[PDB]
Amino acid sequence: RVVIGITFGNSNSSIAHTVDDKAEVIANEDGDRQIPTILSYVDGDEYYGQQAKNFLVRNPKNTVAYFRDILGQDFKSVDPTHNHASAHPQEAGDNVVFTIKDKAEEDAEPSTLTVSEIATRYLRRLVGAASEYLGKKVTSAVITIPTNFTEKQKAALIAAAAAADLEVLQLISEPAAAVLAYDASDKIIVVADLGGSRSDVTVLASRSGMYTILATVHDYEYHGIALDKVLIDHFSKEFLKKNPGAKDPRENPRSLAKLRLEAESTKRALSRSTNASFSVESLIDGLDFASTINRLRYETIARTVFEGFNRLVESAVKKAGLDPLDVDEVIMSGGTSNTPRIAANFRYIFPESTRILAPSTDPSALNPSELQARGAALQASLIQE
Ligand SMILES: Nc1ncnc2c1ncn2[C@@H]1O[C@H](COP(=O)(O)OP(=O)(O)OP(=O)(O)O)[C@@H](O)[C@H]1O
Ligand SMILES: [Mg+2]
Repeated sequence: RVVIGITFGNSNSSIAHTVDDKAEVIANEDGDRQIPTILSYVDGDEYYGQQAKNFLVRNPKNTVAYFRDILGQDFKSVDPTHNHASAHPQEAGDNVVFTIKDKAEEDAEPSTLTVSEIATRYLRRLVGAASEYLGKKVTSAVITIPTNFTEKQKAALIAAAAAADLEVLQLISEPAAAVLAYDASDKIIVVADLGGSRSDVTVLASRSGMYTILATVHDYEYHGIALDKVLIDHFSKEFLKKNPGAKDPRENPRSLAKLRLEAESTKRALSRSTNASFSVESLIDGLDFASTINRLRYETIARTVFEGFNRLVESAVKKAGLDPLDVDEVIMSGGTSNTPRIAANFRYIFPESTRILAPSTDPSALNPSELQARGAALQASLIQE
């Protein structure tokens, strides 16, 4: 057996392994450690990750994205909101499917593929990137999953992995994996996992080395995509003000795809510095756009989303029958937990006895985006030994 840990999310995925008792996240051949969970086909060639993400603009119909949560779902339960700008999920008997041109033709018929096949194809590429870094064929993984994954979805993921010739050793929860990454002593823990298409808040008790979940809140409205949108509307209004009579770039799918990508970029820049640029060439009707926004201004226009996150955490603690005083640690997980302001907002909500594990409010904090993959990798090694 050659084992790795895998986090497999609606927006990004990550791979990790353990060296000398320590987990390290593996960069793929694009140099990414946060690998977009997207598949795309151009001229019969298969792309995944960032190259696939980039094809959202010019090749949306043959790009499958935001499919993690669709795996194992009954078709009636599928919300295709986030697939609107890419391949649309379809009902085909008992399965949910995507119809995409994955053949070289040029007049070849489009393939109708199940989400399960999409996941298999993606996992193959994801594990392939692990194998290439290691020089050995990866055989087995621990994979992280949401706490609301149904039995059908758990089974579907296991089967999709098998079809990718990957042995699943264990499925552990996304929040559990984040706790593990921190090295894990009795305490009450809140994992605030703020992601792209979703946020999940989990309250866990640590009891004699064992974790039990006391309560969870799942939210599909307050997340990084909502933040992206704040920036998109902010700059679209600037563009329109600066270009009287020009068409609204949000109402043109191509212009909107370009705005999504740049806004995300700008957002992430503002997590590491206090000023950031936003620019798109040929945004719409041949017009270029360039502007800037500082962290203070961003936090102002994003405040309503930021307060959504507060109430999710508050809902969760109360759901567990607890009070903020009862919490010993808040672990900030997920890509959106990289946002400096959010750390500050939580540090305000919890008493000084509560600890806030985020890069800016704790000396021992880890990178929020690596927590899950690291935890998976650590669990895979514990199993191997
Ligand atoms: N440095 C950063 N600052 C702010 N946001 C970031 C940063 N890095 C990543 N993000 C955001 O995190 C979100 C995705 O989080 P994560 O990588 O945990 O995704 P995921 O768990 O695969 O997503 P999903 O919630 O769709 O399952 C995106 O909206 C992305 O723009
Ligand atoms: Mg996630």
